[PDB]
Parts: sequence; C-alpha cells; structure tokens
Amino acid sequence: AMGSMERASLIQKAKLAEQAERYEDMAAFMKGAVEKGEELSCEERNLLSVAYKNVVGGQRAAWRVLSSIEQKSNKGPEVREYREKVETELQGVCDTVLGLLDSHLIKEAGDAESRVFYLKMKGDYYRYLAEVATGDDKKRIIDSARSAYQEAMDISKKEMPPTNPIRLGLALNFSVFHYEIANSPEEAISLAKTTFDEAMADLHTLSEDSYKDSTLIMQLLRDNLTLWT
Amino acid sequence: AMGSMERASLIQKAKLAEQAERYEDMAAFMKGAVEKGEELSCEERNLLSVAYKNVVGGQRAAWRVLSSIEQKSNKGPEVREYREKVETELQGVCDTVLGLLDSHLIKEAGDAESRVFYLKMKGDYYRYLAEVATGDDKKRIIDSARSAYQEAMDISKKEMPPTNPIRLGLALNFSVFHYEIANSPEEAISLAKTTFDEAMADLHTLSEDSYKDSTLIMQLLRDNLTLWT
Ligand SMILES: COc1ccc(OC)c(NC(=O)COc2ccccc2P(=O)(O)O)c1
Ligand SMILES: COc1ccc(OC)c(NC(=O)COc2ccccc2P(=O)(O)O)c1
Ligand SMILES: [Cl-]
Ligand SMILES: [Cl-]
Ligand SMILES: [Cl-]
Ligand SMILES: [Cl-]
Ligand SMILES: [Mg+2]
Ligand SMILES: [Mg+2]
Ligand SMILES: [Mg+2]
Ligand SMILES: [Mg+2]
Ligand SMILES: [Mg+2]
Ligand SMILES: [Mg+2]
Repeated sequence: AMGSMERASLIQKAKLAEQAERYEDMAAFMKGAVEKGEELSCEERNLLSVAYKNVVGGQRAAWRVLSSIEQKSNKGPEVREYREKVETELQGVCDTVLGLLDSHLIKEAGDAESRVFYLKMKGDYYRYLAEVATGDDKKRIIDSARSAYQEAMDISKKEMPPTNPIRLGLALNFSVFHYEIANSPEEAISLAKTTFDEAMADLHTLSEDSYKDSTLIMQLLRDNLTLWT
Repeated sequence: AMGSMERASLIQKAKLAEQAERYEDMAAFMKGAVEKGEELSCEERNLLSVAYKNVVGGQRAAWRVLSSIEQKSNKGPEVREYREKVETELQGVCDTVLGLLDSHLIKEAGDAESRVFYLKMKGDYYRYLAEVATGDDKKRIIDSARSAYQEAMDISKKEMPPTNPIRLGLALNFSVFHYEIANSPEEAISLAKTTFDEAMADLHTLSEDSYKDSTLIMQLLRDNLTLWT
C-alpha cells in the first residue's frame, strides 16, 4: 500500500511516526521505502531497524506474558489459541523483515557497514523466530541465525575497528544468541569478554562523540557479563 | 471477525490481552463480546472501557505530537497528510465505540450503574471527536458530548451516592470537558469543587475498600483544581 508514495515522503513519514511512537506505521513506511529498490543510507538503515525492533519487541513481550500464563495453566483452549495468534503475527513480522533482507538488501550491500548491518539484522530476526520455535525446524532456524551472525562477524573483524558501534552491537547480540538460544553460555561469555577487551584497547583512537557511542555499547556487554558470571 | 467465537472466550481473551498490554486486541475481543447482543456485567463494562481508553489514548497522544509539529511547520504536504491519517483512525475508533453504545448498549441499560457508565462513555468519545474537530460540526459534536454528560449527571444525582466511583469519574470527565473543550473554566472548577465537597461529606458511610476507591478519584479532582486555580 505504499507503492504510490514518494521515497522521500515515506522516509519523512517514518521519522514523524517515530516521534509519535507509532512504530507499526514507522515499519510500514520503511518497508515501503525499501521496496523502492534503492540502497538505504546509514540513517535510513537505522530507521528500518528501530521500527521493526519496536514492533517485534512489543510482540515478543506479549508472547512471553501469554506463554507464562499458558505454562501455568498446564481451563480450555483460549490461552493456547491467543498465544498462537500472537506467535503467528510475530512470525509474520520476522518473515517480512527477512524477506526485505533477501529481496534484495543484502545482495546489493557491498560496503562493510551496510553488509554487516543487514547480516546482523538477519541473525536477529531468525533469533526471534527461534525463541518461539519448537523441535527440528527449530534447529534449522538456530543455524540460520548463527550463520548470518558468523558471516557478519567475519566481515566486521576484517573491515571495521573493534570500537565500531555496529561491530559492537553485532557482538552483543551474537553473545545473547549463544547464551539464550544456543545453550552456549561459555561461548557467550568469551565473546562478550574478548569484544569488551578489544574495544577498550582501541578507545584512545576515538573522538569524544565516538567514544560516547562505543562506551554505551560496551556498558551493555559489561551488564550481560555481570548477569552471566 | 469475532462472530464465530464464544462470548465467554472473547471475555477470557480480552483479560489475557490486557495482561499482555495488547489493547487493540482487547478492544476487538470486547467489541465481539458486545456484538453478541447480551447486556454486559460491571466487570465486562470495565474491560470495554479500559480497552478503548488505551487504544484511543495512544491515538490522541500521537495526534498531539503530529499537530504540534504541523503547527510549527506553518516543507510539503507530509506532516498534514500523516496527521490526517492518524486523525481519521482516531475518528474511526470513536465512531466504533459510539456505534456500540447506540446499537444497543444504552437503550438496554435500565440500572443506574450501567446507564450512567455508558452515557459517560458517550460523552467521553464525543469529547475525543471534539478535540480534533474544526468549525461548525465541531459545535454539534460538543453539544452531543455535553448532552450525554448531562443526562448521565442527572441520573447519577438521583440514583447514586456522591461517593460512587462512577459518579465521581463522570463528574471528573465532565469538568475536563468544560475546561478543555467548552471554554468554560469556571463551570469546570465549580463542578470539580462541588463534587469533591459532596463526596468528602459522604466518606464516613464507606468501608475501607470503598473509601480507597472513592478517595482515589477525589484526588484526581483535587489535582485538576490545583492545576486550574
Ligand atoms: C521492546 O523491545 C524489546 C521487547 C522485548 C524484549 O525482550 C522481550 C526486549 N529485549 C530486551 O529488552 C533486551 O534484549 C537484548 C539485550 C541485548 C542485546 C540484544 C537484545 P534483543 O533480544 O535483540 O532485544 C526488547
Ligand atoms: C493513554 O491514555 C491517554 C492518552 C492521551 C491523553 O491525553 C492525550 C490522556 N489523557 C490523560 O492522561 C489525562 O486525561 C484525563 C484526566 C482526567 C479525566 C479525564 C481524562 P481523558 O482526557 O478522558 O483521558 C490519556
Ligand atoms: Cl485468539
Ligand atoms: Cl554487492
Ligand atoms: Cl500518510
Ligand atoms: Cl431500559
Ligand atoms: Mg519517485
Ligand atoms: Mg551496493
Ligand atoms: Mg554476577
Ligand atoms: Mg454461544
Ligand atoms: Mg436491561
Ligand atoms: Mg495552582
């Protein structure tokens, strides 16, 4: 439904929807913009990520509440039916994002900052699919997340400095994937520790604003390490 | 889309959606339940009010942000177009609620607690329509809100004690209608003061739990009076 709206107008409206905290609208404007077929700039990539993170984040929090209620009830079919409806809507949002990345954001992304950003996003949305998946397509979804994260880590370690915020946020989310999804808490702790230590040694190269950006994400790595150890 | 679901299952799902903070779902479940055609109980009336208050409250806050941005811009048509889209969606939610009340909740409501609750709701949703209305259908929408509120106040003063929470909340919202919509700050202050004073004189008749319920709303009346005087 956005094919008749100018790209620039979709971007402008996504920024208005963010101000208004209208995240489903923001995602629909940014999906529209991606579907224009042009590569996205840094600012536009961040608008796309912020919109979908907030939409799926609402769905994941609801699914958690419902899942907890369902597990306590284990009445009639209602809790299961409504948890299933929220789960399906979550899956649909993840499949939309994964489809934007496959058609055709990743294949057109040649620069490291864009290619790492989109492969981190692919890891993240398969990770949200894994949180609700049961059994053995669960395995295949977990390996798709791990593969995306690993491709992004390999490019990031060749092409970005250790304090780059996209590299830091990738490592943060890959560490969370290992602790919460892959049942690999030692890998999670090793990754978050190595990432933190390599960033700290590179901080001296930064300006004051870059230092603020990097140390913000380093504090997230530290906060997980405190929770995990 | 809820015609195939049991009434009891719609109520149960509205309570689950409230726990999950899924207010659009909660409203759609309660609309479904109303459309079964049976009168609603006290608890069910409160579920209907909580769902729509949260849905329209999100829309009103977004419309405020957008309207402020638009008034500052007075670029191209985008801010106006997106404010109009949020305004239209707000109007649609209000028209849905008003339609449930007209078809046929109010006409079947014979007891004072139900009839006052639904006429307060009718006042409230015409009040939200008035906040976004421009000119002379604006006048007619303001008079519809005032008429509904006045009918509810007349029943409430005949049939409920001055500390009844529905009577208090009606008077609170009618006072806000006079201050913010009707440009009648003196009427607003007179109503909120008379209501507060008549409730205070009736508190001695209450149990401890009823006293907690009434004094909570009295504090809201006091908070407005502090803001207005
Ligand atoms: C509204 O946004 C929501 C909603 C629900 C949520 O949990 C349900 C979360 N998650 C968090 O708050 C913390 O997650 C972290 C922490 C560090 C790195 C990556 C992540 P994530 O798992 O990609 O979000 C966010
Ligand atoms: C999310 O819920 C929202 C969203 C946006 C809001 O303003 C935009 C409000 N309003 C308020 O917080 C205070 O309003 C009062 C105060 C006293 C009596 C009646 C009302 P109301 O005007 O019926 O709500 C609530
Ligand atoms: Cl359902
Ligand atoms: Cl390429
Ligand atoms: Cl629009
Ligand atoms: Cl009747
Ligand atoms: Mg064009
Ligand atoms: Mg390219
Ligand atoms: Mg510890
Ligand atoms: Mg039946
Ligand atoms: Mg009746
Ligand atoms: Mg004062």
